[PDB]
Amino acid sequence: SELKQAFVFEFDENLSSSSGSIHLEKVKQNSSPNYDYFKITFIDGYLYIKNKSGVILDKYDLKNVISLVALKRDYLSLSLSNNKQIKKFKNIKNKHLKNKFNLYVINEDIEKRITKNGILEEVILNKMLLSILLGNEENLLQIS
Repeated sequence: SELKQAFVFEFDENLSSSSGSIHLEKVKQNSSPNYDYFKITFIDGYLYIKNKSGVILDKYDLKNVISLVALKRDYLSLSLSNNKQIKKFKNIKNKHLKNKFNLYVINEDIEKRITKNGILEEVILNKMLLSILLGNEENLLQIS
């Protein structure tokens, strides 16, 4: 009875952080035949914006935010996760991984639930999306 294709994410950085749960779905499209598109719907979670003092300045509810991302279909060549444990989408703080498959964000917030607050929020959501996905692309392999 669990939610299907739904996973926990954790994002930690100096000036922002986030955690919660996301639903991933493959998105049919013809604009970029060498890419797979994924829709990310936030089920639960908060986006935190912090000052340099580590003080939380703002807290944003991510619930029902819809994000759209894409990466090159070469990721399909990755070996499967070995059913090792439960798949999750976490970064490692200050570790900026190489972007092997040209993962990029098409739209970080389709209804501008958060990004209507300003440019800063846009940039932060974009960086968060890349951070929880890079290094974790094999998690996308049996996502339909």
